[PDB]
Amino acid sequence: DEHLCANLMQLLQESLAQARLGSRRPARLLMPSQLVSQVGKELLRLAYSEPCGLRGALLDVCVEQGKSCHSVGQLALDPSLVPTFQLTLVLRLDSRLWKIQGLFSSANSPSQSLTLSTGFRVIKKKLY
Repeated sequence: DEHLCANLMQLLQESLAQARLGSRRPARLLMPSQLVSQVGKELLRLAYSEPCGLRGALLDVCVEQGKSCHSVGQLALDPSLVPTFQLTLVLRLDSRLWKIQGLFSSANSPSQSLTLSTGFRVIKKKLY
């Protein structure tokens, strides 16, 4: 499942690069190189005790922003299988990186990226 997971990490970063956390305004969220590695490792660890391994997983991603927890997206890891377990990935964005843009920001220069924390959680639950 290692190549499946590597590819998933790529899809995840593409997703986070245009994340919407509570509004329509996308934010360019970046995963530290270490986070990508640790996340992948843990997803794999949790999946190997399941039928079909990581292929049977439904990945559920959210980003912690202070007290809030924003849903980023959800993905069945293999289109030809019905997911039988859910992996909830909880990432974190330091709240100083968090403001309101205004209605007249067109001539503003492109937003900078925001790098996510190295801390995260993964929770697995069987689906029925």
